[PDB]
Amino acid sequence: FNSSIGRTAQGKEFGVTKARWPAKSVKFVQGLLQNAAANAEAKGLDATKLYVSHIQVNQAPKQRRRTYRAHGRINKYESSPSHIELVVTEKEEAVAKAAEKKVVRLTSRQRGRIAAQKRIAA
Amino acid sequence: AESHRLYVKGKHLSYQRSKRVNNPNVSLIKIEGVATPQDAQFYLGKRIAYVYRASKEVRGSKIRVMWGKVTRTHGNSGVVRATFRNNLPAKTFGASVRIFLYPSNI
Amino acid sequence: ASLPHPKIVKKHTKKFKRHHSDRYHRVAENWRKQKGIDSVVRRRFRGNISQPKIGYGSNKKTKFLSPSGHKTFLVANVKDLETLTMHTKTYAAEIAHNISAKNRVVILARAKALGIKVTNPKGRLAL
Amino acid sequence: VEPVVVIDGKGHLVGRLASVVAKQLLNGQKIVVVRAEELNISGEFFRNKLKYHDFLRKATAFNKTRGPFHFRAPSRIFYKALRGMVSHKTARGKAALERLKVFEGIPPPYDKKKRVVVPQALRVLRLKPGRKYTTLGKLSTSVGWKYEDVVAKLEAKRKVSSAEYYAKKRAFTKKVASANATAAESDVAKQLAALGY
Amino acid sequence: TAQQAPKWYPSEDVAAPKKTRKAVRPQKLRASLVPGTVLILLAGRFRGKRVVYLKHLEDNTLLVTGPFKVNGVPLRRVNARYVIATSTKVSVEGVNVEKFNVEYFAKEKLTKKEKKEANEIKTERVEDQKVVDKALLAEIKKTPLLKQYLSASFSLKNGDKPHLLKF
Amino acid sequence: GIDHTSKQHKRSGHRTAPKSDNVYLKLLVKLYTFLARRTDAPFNKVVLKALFLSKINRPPV
RNA sequence: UUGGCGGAAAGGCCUUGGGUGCUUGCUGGCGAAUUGCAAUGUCAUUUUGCGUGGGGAUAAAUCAUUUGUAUACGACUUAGA
RNA sequence: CCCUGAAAAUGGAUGGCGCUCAAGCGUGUUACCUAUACUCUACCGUCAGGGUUGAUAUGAUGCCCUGACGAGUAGGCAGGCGUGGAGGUCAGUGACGAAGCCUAGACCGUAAGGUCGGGUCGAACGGCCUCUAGUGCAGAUCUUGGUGGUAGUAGCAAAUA
RNA sequence: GAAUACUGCCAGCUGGGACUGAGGACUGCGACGUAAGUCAAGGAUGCUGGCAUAAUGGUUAUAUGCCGCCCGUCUUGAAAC
RNA sequence: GAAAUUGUUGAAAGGGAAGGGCAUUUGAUCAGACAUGGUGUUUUGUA
Ligand SMILES: [Mg+2]
Ligand SMILES: [Mg+2]
Repeated sequence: FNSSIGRTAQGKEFGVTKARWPAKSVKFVQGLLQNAAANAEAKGLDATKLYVSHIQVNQAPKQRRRTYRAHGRINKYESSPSHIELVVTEKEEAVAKAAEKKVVRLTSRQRGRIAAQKRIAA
Repeated sequence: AESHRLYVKGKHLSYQRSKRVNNPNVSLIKIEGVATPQDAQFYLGKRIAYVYRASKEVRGSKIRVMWGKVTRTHGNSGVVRATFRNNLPAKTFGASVRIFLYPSNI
Repeated sequence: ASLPHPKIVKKHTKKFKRHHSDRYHRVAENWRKQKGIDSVVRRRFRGNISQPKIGYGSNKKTKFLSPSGHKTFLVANVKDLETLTMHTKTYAAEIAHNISAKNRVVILARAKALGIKVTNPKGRLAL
Repeated sequence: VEPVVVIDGKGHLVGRLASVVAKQLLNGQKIVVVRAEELNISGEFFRNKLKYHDFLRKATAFNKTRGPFHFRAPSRIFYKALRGMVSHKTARGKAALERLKVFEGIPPPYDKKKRVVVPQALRVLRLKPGRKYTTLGKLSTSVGWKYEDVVAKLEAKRKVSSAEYYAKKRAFTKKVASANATAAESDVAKQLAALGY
Repeated sequence: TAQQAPKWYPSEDVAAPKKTRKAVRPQKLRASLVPGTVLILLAGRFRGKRVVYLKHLEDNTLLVTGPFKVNGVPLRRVNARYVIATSTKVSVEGVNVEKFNVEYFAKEKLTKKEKKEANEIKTERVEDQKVVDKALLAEIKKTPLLKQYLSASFSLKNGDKPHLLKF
Repeated sequence: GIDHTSKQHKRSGHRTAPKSDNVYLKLLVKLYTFLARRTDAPFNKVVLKALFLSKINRPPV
């Protein structure tokens, strides 16, 4: 959601040109971050390996109003509120190893070739 | 020795086509060495293998084969028509392909 | 275990979809014939979708047969299952979708006793 | 039959060579064309200069930068004539065109390799004696190519080095032919002569 | 009921096939295959190797041998459509090949349970090979370079056109 | 393409197997189609065709 | 390993010396089977990662501050241990 | 045959590249390429002509043999698929989960459609023979309701601060 | 006095290649045979190998070759500026 | 608790649209057949 916004030098960190400072959004998001850190210390987490594993924002129901336009017309003036959720997890070690067995199917010609190689070399 | 080739090299040129409609069921093969239908009549009925490679190993190998045969001659210049069990993937236009000497009449 | 049959051939294994069902969401992909006066699909221009017709019909020795070689017969209980007692090599039972699990075990036991093939012997099974 | 085929472009006709080479690339043969400044076009120099001026008139009116590009080098003229005969707007056409590189002169990757000719595109074999023809280097430097003389100087240096190579090669092959003639008329030579070698 | 019934059931009795008219006449081999001919194996494990042809077997197969002392090809049977009959001819009179037949080569077919997860020769076969090859090599020693020819492999070089080559 | 001299796929236009659903009439036409097939008398074919007829084509006698 | 030559896109060509392996130039000895009558029957080069153990070297850019030879904003030109 | 005669407006078209003892023009001889056309075969349907009530087992609107044919707007006719409700039947399915909904999972039909598996869910619903109709939507600047791109855009600059 | 070309005929012989195998007890027309019988005579059988699993195949996404203009409507004519 | 429309995650493609038809490569995913009656008892729970 960035069309026709201004350009700035502080997007060089992220390789973009269009960046902003949405102060109200930052206030709400950092309040939720503080609440999640409080929930994590209440649950008894390490509080130093935490990274934000999940976050999403989607749309709440709109809040409406009306606009007075020329020649006596009415239009809408609607707020688009947000539902925000986020999950912080501890950063763990490497996940897993030891993949599937991968049972092999070989024809008689392939088996004879492998046996011939094993005989013919050491 | 240093050479072990028991086949004849060929090139997969195109499908059988009109000016604007192609037919993937019949492929056109340029066998090297032959420049006339009378010399191309030797190669009728011979097996053709298109041999290619893949990343995923399937049954002990990373090399997959598509089999077919020569059916008839095409044109005046020794191009032949070839039919395969599954048709050639059309990105192989200009790819090398192998014409084996069996079933032999000599 | 089925009756011997010729090789099953489908003349058109692809599903006939309505023109522009990919284009618009209001157009479902159930087949409707184009009755428009300028329709390229109705006029059968080259490069457009094909239409269903009687020439695609399956062989009468091959029609209504499953790839196993039987015809599907829907069953709801043991009395419906018992109708296929003398016709095991031509029909295969299929338990209806609305049968409970404690009845499904009974139908599977009776079908295994009678030698009847069940095409869905895994519905509502707990493990 | 070959991995890379190096074609000496001297004395060849542009369209006939391009129609040979385009079919070779579409069949999958790798082609490099050297000495592109010595191609020939049938017709008067004034006719072909008028043809290039008629081509040079054509450009997009509202912005000349997006119009047809009029390339001036002889190799790029040959590339234009060949891209006309390859269906270049498809992936098959792009994959064909990336099997080709065309040069003025003979660069150092290819000055030590073997050059071939195409006899069905050679000017002395195709044109009637008496018809007039052009040189592509002369036409190209008439329409704006800047590097006609530096290519001539580099080609003079390369020809001097190649003649120095060929003198040693001729002396060595005369020694080998002398030894083969003196080691002939032995029993193995007569048996090979009976068997055809 | 979920489905009602079929009004007629098809009969489950399988019919008999009609009496065929496809008798088996024996194979008519091509004219270049006479016993004693040097063949080139086109396919198989020993492809590109030159062997000698001895006897036409019952299942349209050709009995061949290397000899085993020359190029290591044992007594074997090959398909006639997978060889090239060269013009080089040796005489195989003096070899008793009537012992071999289709039952002489039996694979002793393997059950489905015996799966080779990771991983021998008949003594009758090995002295039969030793009997026949010493009779072949005496005929090989007459004309020169045949032992070297049979030991060397066949391969196509650059510029070899098989429609123009004579074997 | 065929230059057709007639209308393709046209019905014969003569009514067989009568449109009534009377079971006794169907039994009667079964009996008389057997008789018309095998007794090689023209009477059976005539009455078999007359059994198919509609009400206005069967006036009272 | 010695000596040259090559700048058009040189990145390659030639040469001196010794080592080492093979030699089908010629004559011998042993081996090969069973992949079962064919199944590309697998031998190439392209990029990356992770291990070893052996060398090699110890930076800048951007934001922020500043400038006004620049400038709608970006960008540009300056300065700052 | 070629040339002069022969002048129009964006840059330009033997289709393009290009072609000069042609890849041009006139003419002749062969070989070759391929249409849903022709020949043969298989399968689907339609139409026509026939055979077959004998016993056992069913369906005589059934089964079987033979031949020909298949374009289609306006329009006509036939055979079928689907929906709400009604009579009959399956002593049908179901809280051990009915209906509904989701499912680049499976099967059947040329198709309208039908069936199954998994998830969600919570109280009724289905097959067959018939009856009945407020019975099938992509459009009508259709009706009601909901939602997009535009778009974090136009803009939120009169009345001295 | 011949040959050969050209055209035409053979119920003359013969080699290679491709696609198809419908039907499902018997009945028919024939052929070779003194006969038993046999056969290429009203539609494919015989022998062998590999695998028995995602290998063939189905579905779906992508890539490639060629093709494919937006539907409905009025209209002689619609992709229509 | 459907669709339009949206967020996150996952997979995939993308040089002036996208979407479709025939065919195949590649990746992912998936159904079916695989017992059969059988000489036979090399047999246990002895049939
Ligand atoms: Mg206002
Ligand atoms: Mg849709």
